[PDB]
Amino acid sequence: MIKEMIEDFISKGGLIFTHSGRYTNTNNSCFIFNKNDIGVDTKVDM
DNA sequence: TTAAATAGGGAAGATAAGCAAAGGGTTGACGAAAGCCCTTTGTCCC
Repeated sequence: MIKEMIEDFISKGGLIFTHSGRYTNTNNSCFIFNKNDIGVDTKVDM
C-alpha cells in the first residue's frame, strides 16, 4: 500500500525536502532536507 | 459711566394598519523540462 509508491518515486528523479528556494522563482532547483526539524506534525514537500 | 442680590416648585408625553414584482452580471494575453531532428561554429581522430 505504501512501498509500491516508494518505487514509483525512486524510479523518477524525485526528492524529499523541507526547505527550498523554488517558492520564490520557478526556475530554481535547490532542495535540502533538515533532520532536526522533523516532528510529530511536521509537513514536508517532494 | 456703581457697589450687592436672587432667577420656582408639581403633573404627563397615545394607539392601530402596511414597506412590490420582473430581467441581465463578458470576453483575449502571461509554461518548465525535456525528447528528437536540422543547421552553424570550434576541438580531436580517420
